[PDB]
Order: sequence, then structure tokens, then C-alpha cells
Amino acid sequence: IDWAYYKATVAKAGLVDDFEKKFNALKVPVPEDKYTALVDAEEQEDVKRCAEFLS
Amino acid sequence: QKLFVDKIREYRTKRQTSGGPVDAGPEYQQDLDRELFKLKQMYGKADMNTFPNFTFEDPKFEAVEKPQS
Repeated sequence: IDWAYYKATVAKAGLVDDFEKKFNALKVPVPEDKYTALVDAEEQEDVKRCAEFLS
Repeated sequence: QKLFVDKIREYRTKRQTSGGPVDAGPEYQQDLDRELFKLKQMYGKADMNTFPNFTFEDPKFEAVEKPQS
């Protein structure tokens, strides 16, 4: 994303500087995992079945 | 040398113009507008500073949800 410095070196730099100030304010969301708990849910049941089988 | 100085004098005369060519041209503006329209169509429409920011969700979420799970 080093183009901002290039834009400053670019002849068209004035309003591009304000837009870069806007660009630095950009934020990107991070998705949140949802199936992580579902995978952990079945492990307890499988462990119980394994213990009963062993006995 | 004589031709060179004459052309230099006429170039300075061209520089004496307040702005733009001495002969603006009835079709120069039209040709410039046509070229600009072609460039805009080829490169696509763009605003001055529009920076859209829309994020989609997770596509085609694969899970272990099944009857045998």
C-alpha cells in the first residue's frame, strides 16, 4: 500500500494528500468464527462413548 | 540563423497569448470532448474521491452439520 508516498511524489499530490488522510482512516473488518463451538461440542459425547466402550 | 530567430519571435508571440491557442478551433474542443468521453468509457466511470467500502459475509460456509455427525 506504499502508493501513498508515490502519490506524494506523483505530480497530482495536493488533494490526493487529503484523500490519503482519508485512506489512513480506512478500517477492514475481521470475520468471526462460528463453527468452532460446534466442533468442540461433539468431542465430549465421543469421549463418553469411548469410555463406555472401553469399560 | 535568420529562420531560427524568426521562429523564436513567433513562438514568443504565441507565448504572448493570455491563455490557450491563438486559434481556439471550432472543432478542437469537440475533438477533445470526444477523446475524453472515449477515455472515460474505456477506463470506466470514476468520481473525484469516491472510496466505497462494503464487506461481504463468509461465502459458501462449509460445516460438519449432517445426520451422522
